[PDB]
Amino acid sequence: NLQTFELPTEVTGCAADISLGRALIQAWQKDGIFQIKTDSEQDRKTQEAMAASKQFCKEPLTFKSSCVSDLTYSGYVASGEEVTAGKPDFPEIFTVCKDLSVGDQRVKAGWPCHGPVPWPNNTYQKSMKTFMEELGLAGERLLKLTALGFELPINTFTDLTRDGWHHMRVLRFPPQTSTLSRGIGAHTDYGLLVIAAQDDVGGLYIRPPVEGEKRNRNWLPGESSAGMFEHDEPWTFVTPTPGVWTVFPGDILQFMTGGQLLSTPHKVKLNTRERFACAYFHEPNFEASAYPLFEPSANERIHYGEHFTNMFMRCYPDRITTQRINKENRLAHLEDLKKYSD
Ligand SMILES: [Cl-]
Ligand SMILES: [Mn+2]
Repeated sequence: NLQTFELPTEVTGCAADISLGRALIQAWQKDGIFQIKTDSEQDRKTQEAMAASKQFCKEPLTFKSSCVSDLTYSGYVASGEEVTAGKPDFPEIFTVCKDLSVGDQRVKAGWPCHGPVPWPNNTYQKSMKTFMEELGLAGERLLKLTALGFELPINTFTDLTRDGWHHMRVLRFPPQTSTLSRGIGAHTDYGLLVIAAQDDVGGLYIRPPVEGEKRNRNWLPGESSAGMFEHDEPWTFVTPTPGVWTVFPGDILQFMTGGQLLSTPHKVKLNTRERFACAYFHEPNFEASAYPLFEPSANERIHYGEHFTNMFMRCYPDRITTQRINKENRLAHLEDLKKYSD
């Protein structure tokens, strides 16, 4: 049922690229999502990442819980810590943010959220880094095609995503263990572009655009999308399919396009067995600001580093990362980094 596209290796701006980008936009506007074909290498790397994830999740909780940092939000999140619309969600998560050594100038300077990933081991590290390198190449192709499909300069989005704050959430959902099967409630993702991969089990549902339906701007206080539409059709089951990733827009793409793209609502149902998946965020630079593309007189901006830092401080208010931001007043660095820019 979902539409599938094959991306060119290089996006150059030829008229065929523009046609493809238009078709990607149309698929998002119709279905909220599409598939992209993976080649043998992309597929191999995806499967290796899922295998590493499964092995890590079998480690004892005492070890998993030690994979945390007070410099970066990368690392482990136990089941039941994340909350959607007031209700705790079920997956355990390993988050991979930009892996910066303590010698990096941003880590030395104490920028919030910047530091080395607390990897469980080097084998897991290599599997996830190799996968994320491929995901990033796809993210850049997608963003060039999306700019072209809107008749924008080809580098409109990729100028923002140079050294972007790309990150991945590596998920394990438990089997169902009672009448409850809400693995994650309905929500929209805070990022720019989401590339999702899953194993063969099944559980992701997405909501297409619906004519006449009011959608909230989830980047605004007071317009949370959490829980909305959860018990009303339409919800499309994202059938596990060999040889594809799926792609949907996040909140920052909804903001930049003024709602011509909508951030795709989605939710996860627990299956009768455990399920592994990955959600990759292809993001602006920490220092970049998103802006409305089609409303030149609009003053509103989303500063990405501020957006991310505030999101994760709210997600994980007692994590040692959040404690150190507060103890050392690391949010002051964000204020400073804006000072002499246009
Ligand atoms: Cl998922
Ligand atoms: Mn999500």
